[PDB]
Amino acid sequence: GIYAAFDTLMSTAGVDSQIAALAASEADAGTLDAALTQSLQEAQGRWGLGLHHLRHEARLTDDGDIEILTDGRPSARVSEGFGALAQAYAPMQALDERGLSQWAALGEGYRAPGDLPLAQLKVLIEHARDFETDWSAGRGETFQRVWRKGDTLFVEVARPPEAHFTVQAFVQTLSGAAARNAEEYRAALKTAAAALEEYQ
Amino acid sequence: GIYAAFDTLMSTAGVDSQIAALAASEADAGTLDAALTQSLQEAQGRWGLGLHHLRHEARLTDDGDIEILTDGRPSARVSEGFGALAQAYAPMQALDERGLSQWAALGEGYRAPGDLPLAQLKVLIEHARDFETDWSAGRGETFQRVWRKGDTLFVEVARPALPEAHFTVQAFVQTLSGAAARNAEEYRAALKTAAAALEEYQ
Repeated sequence: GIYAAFDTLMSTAGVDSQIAALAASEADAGTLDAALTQSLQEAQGRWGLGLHHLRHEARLTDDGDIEILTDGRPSARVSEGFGALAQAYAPMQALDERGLSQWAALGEGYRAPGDLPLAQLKVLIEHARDFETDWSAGRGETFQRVWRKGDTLFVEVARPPEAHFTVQAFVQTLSGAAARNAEEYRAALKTAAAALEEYQ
Repeated sequence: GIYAAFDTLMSTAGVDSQIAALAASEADAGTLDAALTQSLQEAQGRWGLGLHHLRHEARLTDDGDIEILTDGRPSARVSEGFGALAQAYAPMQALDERGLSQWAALGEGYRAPGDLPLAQLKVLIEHARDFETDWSAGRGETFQRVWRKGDTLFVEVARPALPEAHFTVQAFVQTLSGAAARNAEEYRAALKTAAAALEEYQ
């Protein structure tokens, strides 16, 4: 029931969550919650809603539902459907003329230009702490940006009914030492763009 | 009195705190606490103790003393003298073979190499958020580093100066705030200011 409903929601993001199978295997609630949350976080990167600055979680409820949270606040219930979920996210969003998010991924603060020479962006990747670029138009009608939070570099390539959920972006991550390598950044952009083109 | 004692402590850092004068004007306790705290923060930049990552405050006590706080915890009282203050700070410090601090100013996290090329440092100043470099060698036996926390860029030039209780000017920190903190051409100018000032003290 509700597990299959979650899987259906995830499928709109191209996320093969397999929650129905996990529940069928008699997983405990903790294992399910962790899986629900990991899947929802992946889906947020795919849907292009522009809410990277919020923490996204999902959890089983006593009444056989799945609660969807942002920053720890109950925001929606899976049983209520796509329209209800889109309505919940809508007031949190800020979209530009292209359908791209106007929020920084890191929250309030400085964002670098999105069209820097690679020679300069390399310095940020290698030597900054957390940082972020604004969107820029890239190859093949796409748009791209990057941010680092802690030891994960997030490389986003995007190409944008209100209740409709679909793949609008792909986020490729580089973690640990990989998060500080500018040539691996170039590779991740190619990966994300190629994946996005496949979905669209 | 205790206000003159604090001024004496501040003088070892080349800080003309004028607390005795503020007290003489019968400023309120909150005003004194703010002035004491601002002065202590300036002194910390001059003494070269390497405690930029800690919050430094100074406040009147109810029994006529001035308490020095580090991260909110009482560390020493001004009435207890230089020896007690140095003993309080010593276990917080981590100094290299040169007498330069081994702590990052920003705390745990990535620090760029000290000898990062100037042109690349400029990119950090213009386009990063918080960032920090390790020490590099400068002219005349000095060493320098730079970091930005929020909207303040800090440029430190140091030349370690002696008894453990001794306080003296070992460094100078020039700051740039607001839009000035993101102007890459400011770095060389601030470096020159700090180096020139340090030379005058020593």
